[PDB]
Amino acid sequence: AGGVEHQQLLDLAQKHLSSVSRVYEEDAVPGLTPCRFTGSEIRHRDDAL
Amino acid sequence: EFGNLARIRHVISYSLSPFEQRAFPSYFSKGIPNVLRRTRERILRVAPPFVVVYLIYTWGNQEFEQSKRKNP
Repeated sequence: AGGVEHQQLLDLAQKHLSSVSRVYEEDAVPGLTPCRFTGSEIRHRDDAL
Repeated sequence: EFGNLARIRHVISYSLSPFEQRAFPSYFSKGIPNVLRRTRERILRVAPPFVVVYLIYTWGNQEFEQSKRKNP
């Protein structure tokens, strides 16, 4: 963001970060599963505060 | 009145929503042993006076019935 040009940034990005992996180690995709929201409470009682 | 009853430090409490949990979670399977345990803890303090006064009641009724009878 700011005083940059997209083509110069693309040329630098290619020439530097063209060797980032894209290939998996164990070929097992880490899924980003849904999370279960739980209605509950937590109460830490500290009267010295 | 709430807020000035006691001084409590380093205590954490965890709960659930009443809509998030079962009403009767393992009711019989955890309720029959616990009721049996409370019964085992309290029968030797509660029951024997009542057994003794049961015998007093039965003895008094039979002694009243025998005193009703005409002695030959």
